[PDB]
Amino acid sequence: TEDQRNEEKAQREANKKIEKQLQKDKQVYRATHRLLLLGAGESGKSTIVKQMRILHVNGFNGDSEKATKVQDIKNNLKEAIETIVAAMSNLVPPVELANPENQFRVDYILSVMNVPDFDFPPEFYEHAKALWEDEGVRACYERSNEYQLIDCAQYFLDKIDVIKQADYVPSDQDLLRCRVLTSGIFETKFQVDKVNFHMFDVGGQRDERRKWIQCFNDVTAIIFVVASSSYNMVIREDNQTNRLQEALNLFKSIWNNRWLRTISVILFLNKQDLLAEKVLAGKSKIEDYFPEFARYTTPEDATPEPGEDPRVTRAKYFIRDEFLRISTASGDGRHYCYPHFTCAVDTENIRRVFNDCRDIIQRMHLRQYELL
Amino acid sequence: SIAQARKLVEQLKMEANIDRIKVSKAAADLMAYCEAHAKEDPLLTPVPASENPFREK
Amino acid sequence: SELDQLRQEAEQLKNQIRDARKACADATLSQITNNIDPVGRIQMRTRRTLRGHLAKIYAMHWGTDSRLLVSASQDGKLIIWDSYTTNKVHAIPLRSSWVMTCAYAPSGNYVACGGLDNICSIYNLKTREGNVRVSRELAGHTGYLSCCRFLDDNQIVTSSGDTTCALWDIETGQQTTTFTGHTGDVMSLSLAPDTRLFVSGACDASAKLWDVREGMCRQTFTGHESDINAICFFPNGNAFATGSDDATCRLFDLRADQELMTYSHDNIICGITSVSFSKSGRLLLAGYDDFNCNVWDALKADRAGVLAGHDNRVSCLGVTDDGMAVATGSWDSFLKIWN
Ligand SMILES: Nc1nc2c(ncn2[C@@H]2O[C@H](COP(=O)(O)OP(=O)(O)O)[C@@H](O)[C@H]2O)c(=O)[nH]1
Ligand SMILES: [Mg+2]
Repeated sequence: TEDQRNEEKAQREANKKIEKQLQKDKQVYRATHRLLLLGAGESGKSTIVKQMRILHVNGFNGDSEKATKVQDIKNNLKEAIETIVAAMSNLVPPVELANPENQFRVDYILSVMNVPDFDFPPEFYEHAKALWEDEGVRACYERSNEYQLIDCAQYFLDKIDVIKQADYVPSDQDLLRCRVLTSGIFETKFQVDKVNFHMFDVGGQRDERRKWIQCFNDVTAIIFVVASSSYNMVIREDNQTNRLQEALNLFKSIWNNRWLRTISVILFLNKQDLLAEKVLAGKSKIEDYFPEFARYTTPEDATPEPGEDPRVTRAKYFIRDEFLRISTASGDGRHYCYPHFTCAVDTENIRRVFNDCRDIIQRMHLRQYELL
Repeated sequence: SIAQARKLVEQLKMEANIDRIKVSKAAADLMAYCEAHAKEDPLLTPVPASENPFREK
Repeated sequence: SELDQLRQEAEQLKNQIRDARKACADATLSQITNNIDPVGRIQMRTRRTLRGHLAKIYAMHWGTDSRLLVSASQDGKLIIWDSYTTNKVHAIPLRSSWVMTCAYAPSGNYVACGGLDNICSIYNLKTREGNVRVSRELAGHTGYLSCCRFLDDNQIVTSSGDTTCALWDIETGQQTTTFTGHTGDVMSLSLAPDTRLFVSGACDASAKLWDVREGMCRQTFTGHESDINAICFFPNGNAFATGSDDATCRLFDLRADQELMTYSHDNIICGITSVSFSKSGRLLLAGYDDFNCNVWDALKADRAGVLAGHDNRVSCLGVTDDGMAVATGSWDSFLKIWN
């Protein structure tokens, strides 16, 4: 029976094959910079990953992918028009139509909401366009901080004629604005200057306990994204908690998590384009929602971009310092926080910001392997 | 909301109609099981090295 | 007012169950087992050290033969070991690298694993042509896969963070039966010896006894102070032990419908990560966050030994069906066999 002994030696070389394969897999894992994205809902996590694929990846764009990306955009256009109109009567005080003869259009949009399989017929695009150009509907959109509206509403409503067409091919700016709820995991792998990265976004809805936070106690860094233009809005679950306040509470829980005592955080202060747009308007003032912003003094180490309004410099640094107040309250130098001002839908803004985080991410990775 | 409060009420009713035995016997059966099987538990009663597969050479 | 009227009748039924449990609580398990001779100094040694994984290990599962075991690590690998010879039989690459649980079929024909991807992947260990890759993915859970254990080669139970459990028909991919009673994430489940019931621990600090066929929650047990991370049946099938973040282990009996005993030390603050009985059920082995395991005396509630060989969080352990050895998985990327 020395096939008894043969199968013992066959067991050993099958083992030898695995050990040499694992050794190659050891160096692919040690050169990979694992980056985790965190933040409240609709803050810009999934958009940041889309920027990495636009800048470094060549994936797949078959027929099923184009029909999935077009249908998602049309879903966003429908929710945007059906939310603004359905809230006109529910605002306090309510908003009326500028032209009362458009009432048959309002009656149509409300009857077609929550339908299972919407064919998106021609009349829909015409009603939504004729309603979006109503001055009263525009007045209800300016009060969209009093209800739940997706950020890409105005972007997609201004181009109904583009989206309605039969041969419409979405630009990549359209995909960056598109709002999709992420389910499960959303990863991407890419290489920049022979240094490979691995970004991953955890999907799902608002989780308060975060049991799965143990799975990222050894990541190279955490990218925390903040919708800093949301200082005047509520979150979707309770419609009673401030979006910026929940982002602060979530950041405090991540910064003080016992499984992340050594993981540093790269803070993305996202939505700088809308924060400037919202502050310069003066309709919603930050002090009305955070009274301590009235006392706030612009730092002298502040670096304003060219042509930046002093009103915008103080506002964006206040939101920055409300997070640094948390990161400097503990840490023991076991991990640090590096704030950045980002515009996630600005592809050139993300590339320049990501190139500034290289040398920080690279030696975060080197200290975890005790090399520094 | 309202439908969740009703399902809990009948769920609690199901768990209340359960017939229970006294701990004095439940602990006795649990104890009488360990002694009757302690002789064939390798970790409790160590077997000689001629029987342990992780010690033989 | 019917909504609030149902709320206070819910309080009554909870108070009724509380008096019914105290009525049959005529004595303690400690009093009955206060005279039994102790097990004495139990010192197990590290017989094998398995060195194949490239990152933290989250789960493992002994095979039915008490010789082959499969381990799960977050290096995107799922290794199958020959514990006798330390030889690796398979090294399965995974789609998602965020593994949480792994199972080994009682027939030894398939394995399963899952994690943050919300799917339970089945891997046929007996593919006819190529390498061992995925054969089935069970999707439908809206939460992370925390635990899963085979019943047959065509049936498997799962538990996920969506506070629900499910029973699967592997080929059709349909949910034969769901289990919907928990408030927090279900972290672990344990199948009864007769495979007719199973218990599940969740982050609502409560365990539930489920009927496999109907999907009923026959019994619910509380007493824990934090989330339950581990669970395991007593060998006879009429009791089970739990582990939780409050640094404690409890023992509940199904026929008595209450907690029998608590295993703890004032010198222990870190939570429990895994639990498993010995073959006779006299010993209760549990893995902790403080890098070590504790071999508890299930009858007397006093520690009998410590398995101290790991350098990071002990994430999983299990005892073989013949009760010959104990395996431990830890974040230090090693598996150690003990007896
Ligand atoms: N104008 C503007 N919109 C943004 C920016 N970042 C994100 N958004 C919008 O926010 C929406 C949802 O972002 P998402 O990636 O899903 O955030 P997540 O929920 O945390 O994953 C998208 O539709 C984007 O259009 C930004 O910098 N500027
Ligand atoms: Mg998302």
